[PDB]
This record gives sequence, structure tokens and C-alpha cells, in this order.
Amino acid sequence: SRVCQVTGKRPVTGNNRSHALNATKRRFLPNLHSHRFWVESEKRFVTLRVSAKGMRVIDKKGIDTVLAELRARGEKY
Amino acid sequence: MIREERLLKVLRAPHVSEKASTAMEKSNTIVLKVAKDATKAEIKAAVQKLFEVEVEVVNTLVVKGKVKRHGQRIGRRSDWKKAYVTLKEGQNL
Amino acid sequence: MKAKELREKSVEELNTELLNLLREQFNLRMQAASGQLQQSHLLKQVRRDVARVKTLLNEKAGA
Amino acid sequence: AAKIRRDDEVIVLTGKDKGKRGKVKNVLSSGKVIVEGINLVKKHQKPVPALNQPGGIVEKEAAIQVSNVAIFNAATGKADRVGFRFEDGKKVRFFKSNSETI
Amino acid sequence: PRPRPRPRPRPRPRP
Amino acid sequence: MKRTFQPSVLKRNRSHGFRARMATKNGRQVLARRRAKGRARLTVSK
RNA sequence: UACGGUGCUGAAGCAACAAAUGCCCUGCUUCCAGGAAAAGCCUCUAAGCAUCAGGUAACAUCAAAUCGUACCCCAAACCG
RNA sequence: CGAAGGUGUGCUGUGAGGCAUGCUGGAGGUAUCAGAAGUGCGAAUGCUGACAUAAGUAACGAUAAAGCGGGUGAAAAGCCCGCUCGCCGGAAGACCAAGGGUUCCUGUCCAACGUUAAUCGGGGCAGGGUGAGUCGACCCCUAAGGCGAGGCCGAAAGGCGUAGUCGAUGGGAAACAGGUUAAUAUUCCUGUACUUGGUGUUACUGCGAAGGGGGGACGGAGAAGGCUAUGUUGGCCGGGCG
RNA sequence: AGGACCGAACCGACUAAUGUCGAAAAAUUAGCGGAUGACUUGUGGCUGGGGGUGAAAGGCCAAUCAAACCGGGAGAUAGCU
RNA sequence: UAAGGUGAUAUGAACCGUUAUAACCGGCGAUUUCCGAAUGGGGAAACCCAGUGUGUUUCGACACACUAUCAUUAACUGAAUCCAUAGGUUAAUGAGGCGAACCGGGGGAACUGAAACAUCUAAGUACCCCGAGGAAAAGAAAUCAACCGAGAUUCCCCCAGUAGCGGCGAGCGAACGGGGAGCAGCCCAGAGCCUGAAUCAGUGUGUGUGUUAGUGGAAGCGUCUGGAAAGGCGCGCGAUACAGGGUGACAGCCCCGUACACAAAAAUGCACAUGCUGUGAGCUCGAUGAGUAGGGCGGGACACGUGGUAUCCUGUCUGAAUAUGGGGGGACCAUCCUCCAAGGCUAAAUACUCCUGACUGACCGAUAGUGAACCAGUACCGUGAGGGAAAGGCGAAAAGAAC
Repeated sequence: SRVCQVTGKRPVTGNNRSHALNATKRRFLPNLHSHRFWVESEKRFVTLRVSAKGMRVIDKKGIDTVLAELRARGEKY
Repeated sequence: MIREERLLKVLRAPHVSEKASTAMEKSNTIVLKVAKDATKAEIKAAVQKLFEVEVEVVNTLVVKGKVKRHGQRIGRRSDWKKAYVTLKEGQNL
Repeated sequence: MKAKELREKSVEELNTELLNLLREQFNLRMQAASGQLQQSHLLKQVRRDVARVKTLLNEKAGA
Repeated sequence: AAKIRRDDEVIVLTGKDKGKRGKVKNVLSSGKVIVEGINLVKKHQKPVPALNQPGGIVEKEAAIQVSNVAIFNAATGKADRVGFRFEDGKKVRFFKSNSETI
Repeated sequence: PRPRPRPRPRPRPRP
Repeated sequence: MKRTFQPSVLKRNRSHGFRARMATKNGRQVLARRRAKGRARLTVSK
């Protein structure tokens, strides 16, 4: 499914309000991408389906630090 | 071992009928009710020991229970299997 | 016959219930089906005492 | 726990046989006692083909409720109620109204 | 207890 | 005429049989409704 | 002969012709529209094992388990 | 020494109603004053159950067709047997598959079923009958297709899909003749056979894969030949000469 | 050779009659068209409800189809009877 | 506990017993075929086919145990490139599924009303899915209030159909505060001193108490009618017991019972005390939650439909300060007040009843009451999901009719 690895962002529902205020049920989708990040610990590449904002969490943190929470949550990175 | 213990439960009842009586004098075959989950080797080994006679071959068939009616209740007889155990020339019973 | 079979040896009382099946339990089942067994209470009690030894057989062996 | 047992000489308190006596033959699980000489019913018994031909109008003993009878005291010459006590190691019945031990 | 085939309808007209 | 019901035991069990019902989530919920209602004949089987 | 049927005995038991939609024939010819799959079976070796184990021929012996098997089945037994 | 309910009678009030009592019935009912309604049915093509109506009227379900004698029985057009007539006969005959599930066979009965009766029946009750190494199913494999370790995807449910795994309507090993039961028979009996595995003995020998190769393994249509099943004729045998 | 011809099985239903509380909730009788192919049929599957499928009639989807059936919103609503 | 029993239709036969190993009741154990999460593989459920390891009378051929998937951990192996990983094998633990309602979360209509209908309402309702407990959720202020003060959350009544929201239409609808039930506060982001000091958790013992079998348990006759009396009459008794049912018509003294007084070999619920283990005290000095608050675009929830709209959450893009700092006090600015976010746990008052025990009903008396008082979700209908009946009464006792 469309679930971010780091942030955990999942699609949410809302209304597609028009100019006449007609409510139509839509779905907001996260900006997920399949990016492979270089990890200096294992000297390899780890591919993840993270969001674009999730990568902003990654670069401010450590790439090895964010994988610890993924390992703690029980995720196969 | 407990193989002889199983043979003591295979045999259930000695069947008797007009066809079964004719099998005795002409065909030299005993007809007797056996267990539902009884194989030909199990039936043969039971008659070999428990009856002290020589078994040549055993032919089995499953009798379907007839749907009876006890008044207004719709019942059904329990299914059973009969065996056609053929003896040899030196038969006793 | 709860106590008359309790302290008997394991394979000794094993031979009895294996004999139980070798006798009446199987003999009276042949006679009752042939219309020769007059008594009917014998078939009930023989089924009961076979269950009595097998309960003691499991009780003596192991737990 | 039974106030009236098998071989107890009882007296009928209520029914067509009020005042008559007799010992109980048996008691059923439904609280019904069977006393001879009390409930004589003229049953029109059909002769069964099986090995006996009684025929006739037989004279059986019908069951009556245990509450309509009480054990005869045989000392006061009248009906007597019964209780339960522990005079010996077992539970035994004891009389009332000039209580004795049964 | 079943209904009936209903009476056969006539060809309906117009203005 | 050809009647709408042409019986076949193989096609009956493949469609509405027990294992067919248990093969899906919604078929299992059918059995829950039948067991809640206490119907004796659960599915079409032997 | 209970008169339903049962027991015993029993001759000839060949030739010619015709002849199939059935067989040879999963054949032959022709045509285009070009006409399932895998298993059983035969053979070859790999990894491995060769005094072995296995394979072939002959003989003897054992086993072939379980279930269906009654009756209607173009119909008063199936569906209507 | 007889409640309620039911069924009649006599009184009684403007009225909804009330009182008494004959009979049945058989053990509950309830004064007066207050309170609460699932509180009063003729209708809603109202619902349930019962009974009329048309009416003893149509109809008794292919116009293949019955006639007679004897038997059984309380009762015979319908049951049994015998003698004639008619119908199908590429079926209205005989075997299966599917679908039914004892309807099969025997003894016994006519309360209900049979569009009539019925000692009759696929109707009721009781008993019996279904015998496989060679038939089929099971099993080896597989088409369409289903499920699907992992894997991909999807808010969840779940969807797709690899290995694999199932899935015949297909491909793989083998028995025929005669006889016999009230009902089973290439299954039971007799005669004569066949196939696949295990074990043991002897004699030779290199054996050995989820692997390669062969084979399995295949379309429509048409024509010819040799045959056979089978039929006809002649001969032979038995009986007959009406 | 033939989406060749006549014509049985088989498939289908053009005409007329009967039948219309029928033998039958579309059948029978007497004639009909195809009948080696775009044929028919058995068995086992796949495609489903705003969807499937349709040599196309808005036909079929279990005797019900201009939106199948069952259950639930739901005792929808009804200025009408 | 026991002199009676071998469940019922449903007799019968053959028996087991009578003061005790008959039967019955309860506690603790054994057995517990097959299907079904089904779990060795497969499959049309109660079926088929196995493999491995042990134990065994005729190689005959049997008996037992194990072998499903996923998650976590451990061990042994182990590629494409050396190391290493992916992957593979084995071992241990847990889960899988079912269940009426309550709870939380992820999705989420329309019929209807507005006398039409699109904003809105219906309604975050029906329904689908996931998850957990006996209650669940929340929960100890970057909270309210007002510049007086109150101090966690949850539930009830006012506040109030008020202030407001709203094609300002239909309709939606607070808060502040007060009165009540119940009130319990704590831990980490960290070092030192002191270390087991409160604290809970897991297992034993002791005591109290309850449950699962049970025991004792009071008191009346005569007579009349009547089939039979409990009913009439007459004279007595008990009552911490006329609650109730049965008994040939309405019984306090006929019985089962009731009040009351007692009882547990064994298994446990609960309450403490206490043994052992884990767990962590108390003090000082710090630290004090960043892609977070906030902002832009588009939504959602707050009674608040973007309106002057405060507040929170979120899809995307950005993005501080950090306790001499920041949030809130309903556009927004200044002053004051108050609190401290971006880390967590938590009993009570609160909701429901698949089920069990006792009790009650100005509820029904068989077309009513649950669909089903009678072996009813049964017969029957439909391929299927599903739909769904009708059917109570002899008699006191069968004494149910010999002949």
C-alpha cells in the first residue's frame, strides 16, 4: 500500500469541494518514492518507499539513526 | 502385540439368511457381519485365529441402511458391512 | 471390582483385559447374535469391567 | 431422606379408602406408593398371544400419592408423623406426638 | 397458492 | 421445455459446498449467519 | 411335479453368397483454416557409489489395499 | 346443595346494558369506591382458520383396443393363469453416464396415495438382496481454470502472480466363455487366461536424476481394398405328413 | 472442392387448427428451414448488477430485467386512495 | 446422600442392591473416533494419499510419535565478487479460529426534510474492515477563568433550546459556571551518594470468607356434604416458619418446602498478614521532548457551512526560538494573567448481557407471548444467499374398554 517507511504517511480521505460547495469524496495521496539511500554502516544501498517529506526527515537525522526506528517497528528495510 | 486385540473387535455378528444358508452347504462360504472400518486382511486374520479354520478369500460389501419411519420420525438404519469368507475343504464352522 | 484389580502387576492385568476380549466380550457377542444368550445383563457388565482395567492400565503405566 | 420406606405399615389419610391400613409394596420416583388392599382397580386386561392367556378383569393395585398416607404408629392406634434425627452414627427416622424410635 | 397470468392487455393508443 | 434446474453433484459442491464457502471471507460469514440461526443443514454437502 | 419348476440324457453342430456407419485405419490421398499438454515406456549419462548397491534373464513365493456394484435410466423412479 | 363460559326464558332502564333463573358445564369468579388501557369491529380488492356457492356440473390427463374362460377373494372391466385381438419394434426393446437413493426381491394389509373399485401397485409394515488384482471410482500425469510459500500492489478487507499445488470431459497395467439366485453377477461356481509390484534363490552385468532425446502426440473432407459383426441360401440332424 | 442440392437423426420455430381454470406457467397435430458447417451436443471452467454478455432485440443474466435475487437502512416517502 | 435403580418416548426382558464398592450429586483425574483455525500433503467436510524416526508374533505386515503457515530469538550453514549479506536448515516461544452487545480506529451512503432541489439536513447514521478488554477509551493543562481565582480524566442535572451557526431557509446547537458520583497520582529523556528503604509483579504458607455435594428444620382431629375434601361447623397447636408448589374441590399444622440453625475430603474466587525472587527507594545537582510549533495551498473536526474566524488534525511545500524562550486568553496589535507542547503509564465513578443463580411484574394466556409452550429455525420453498410454518389440554388415578 501507499505507506511511507519513515513517516508512516498513508492516504487520507476528504471532500473535493467545488465552487458551488458540492461535496465529493476524494483521497489525498502521499508523495511516495522508491529511493535507495547509501548507508555508511553496512557500506551498501537500502531501498525504501519513503515520502518526499520523509526524505527531509532523513537528511536532518542520520540515515543509520532513522533505520533504528524502522528496525524497532519491525520493518524489512 | 495388539494385532490379535484388533481381530477380537472386527467380528460383530454371524449373518443368517436364505442366501447365507445356501453358501454354507454348496459354496462353503460363511456370511457374518464385520466392523465398518474392517479390511479384508483384518477379517481373514480374525477368522483364522478365532474360528480355527482356513480362509481362502474374503469378499466384502457395504450394506446401506434403509430409511425407515417410526411413526412421524424419519429414521435411518445404521450402515454395516458383510463379509463373504470362503473356507477350504476342511471346514468345521 | 475397583480394588480387586488395583495392585495387580502391569502386564499381568494387561493379560486379563486382553483375555477379557478373548472371552465373553467376544463370545457372548456371538451367542447373543445367534439367539442363544438368555441373559442380557452379562453384556453390559463385561463392557464395564474392560473399561475398568483400561482405566487402571493407564493409571499404573506412567501418570 | 425418605419419610416412608419400602416395608412400612401405613394408613391412608385421604381418598376412597380413608382409615384402612396395609404395608407398602413399593414406592415410585414420582412420590407414588403402592399399598395392597387399598387401590383395587378392575383393569380389563387383554390376553396377550405370548405364552399365557389370563383374560378376565384382573384386580391390580393402583399407585397412590405418598402425601395421602402416613406410617402407622401401632402404639397410639392412629396416624403419626415422622421426623429425622441422629441418635446413632447414621440418620434414622423418629416419631412425633409421643415420639419413639423406629 | 399462485396468482394468475393477468388479462391480456390491448394495444394502447396516443394523442 | 428445458427446466432451469439441471442437477449435478460436482457442480453443486464446487459452487455452494463447504470448502467453497470457507475459501473466501464472505462465505465464512454465511456460515456464521447459519450457526447464529441454528440451522441444522449448514451447506450442501454429504 | 408342492404342478412354480427340478434332475438326467442329448443328434447335427458344415459349405457358399451377400455384407456394414464397425475393424485394418492414431492408415492412404487431397485440402487449407495448419490442426492440446504432461505422465507411463525406451535410451543416455551428471552429481555419486562399484567386493557392494542397483540393472537383465530364469524359478519359487507373497500381495494387488479402500469405495462404488440393488433398481429407473428417452422414464409414473431424472428435471418439469 | 355447582364458578366462569355456552345455550333459552321472564323482568327491567332514554340508551350503551343490568338482574333473576331452566339445561349443559365443571372450578373458579368477584360487590362498592378509585386507578391504568393491547377497552368495545361490517366494511380497509384487511390477515389467519373453518364452512357454503356454482354442483354432484366440467373433468377422470393422447381415439395403440380390447373379448372370453378358470382361480383368489366379502366384493374382479383393472389382480393371477390360460385362449383369441390390437400397438411399438433406429422403439413404446435391451444396456449405461448423469441425476435419484431401496423405488429392487419375498411375506403380509387396503386405514391414507392411485383422478373409479382394487384381495393390485414404484402405497403401509417386516425380512432379504449390492461379493472385483482384471469394470469403474481411488491412484500417475495434465488442458481450460482455481489456490498459491515467497514477491508486487492496494485505507483495511483484498487483487495479481512464481515455485509448486490441485483440477477430466483426455492420456496410463491386466479376463473371457458357460452355469447358477426370488432379487448380485466379465464380482458367486467351473473351465481356461492375463497384468503390475514386493521378497527369496541362481546365473550374468556397471548402475544411477527434479536432466537431454525419442515416443505418447492428435485437423477437416474424400476414395479404394481386405475383412468382420450380421443376414440369406444350400447341406446335415431331430420332429412332422397334418 | 463447396458457409453446394434433396432429404432422415439433430437443431429451430414460418403457417393453420386445437388447446387458453390446457396434457403443457408457449405444448400437440398437419405441413415447414438448415441438416459438413458462421453446425449441433455432453462434460468441466471464466466473465455479474450501473455490472457481465449481446451476428444488437435495450434481448439474456435460474419461469422475474430500461438495471437480477436475498438481507439491511426501513415502520423510506406518499399534499393520494 | 442412599433403599431403591439400569436417561425419555416406552412397556417389557435380564439384572444390580437394601446401611453400603446399587443408583444419584459434586470436586479431582483418565478416555475423548472423524471433520472443522485443521495444522503432514491434497480435497467435493466427516474423505483420499503420504514421508521420517522408534517398538514388534508368519519378508507377512502392524503399533506409537513427529512433519502446516507467519512473527521473534538462538545455533549451523550460505550466493552472484574477496570479506560480508540476501537466502537455506534446525531448535525454542507466541499467534492463527469462534463468540450477543458495549469500546477505539480506518472507510462510509441514499431514501427523507427543506412541502421542488444542488448549500445543508438526514449523518459520521445504516453498513464494511481492523483491534482489545472486562469494561474499553481518555486522563493528570503549552487547561479554564478573570485580571478575583479554580485546579487530572470520566458520568448525571441545570446552564439552555441560551450565545451563536445556518439558500440566516429547513434545521444544527454550545461554552463559562454551579450542584452531585468518584477522586491517585506518577516514570523516562541522567550522573553521583545511598544501593534492595516505599512500590507493584510472579509464586508458596497462614487466617477469614464465598462457590462447586448437602443436613436438621415446628405445629389436628372429629363430623357434614361431596366420587374424593384441604370446602362448611366445632373445639386445639406452632409461628425468627401462612414465601411458594404439589396432594381426588380452596391446607399454616399431609408432603416437598420456608424462616432459622449447621456442613466441604478435594478444587478454587476475593481480602489481608507473611516467606522467596524480580523490581525499583530517599537526597543533591542537571536535563526539561525539531523537521516540532507556526506559515502557504486544499480539506476535515470543533454548535462555528471561511464568514471579521479564534483552536486542533492532516495530503503537499516550507519552517523558528528553546526556558533571560514560547503557547493561549475567539480576526489582529500592546499590557497583564496563566500554562508549558512537540515522550509515556494509570484504579474509581461510566456502557453492555452470549451465559449462570435468586426474586419481581396493574405483561400474554396458545391467531396472544420469542419464528418455535407440542424432539422448531423443524416440515416445506428456493441452485444459492435466504425465507419459513401449522400443530397444547381425556381422566384424580389408565382404572384407556375383559368378554
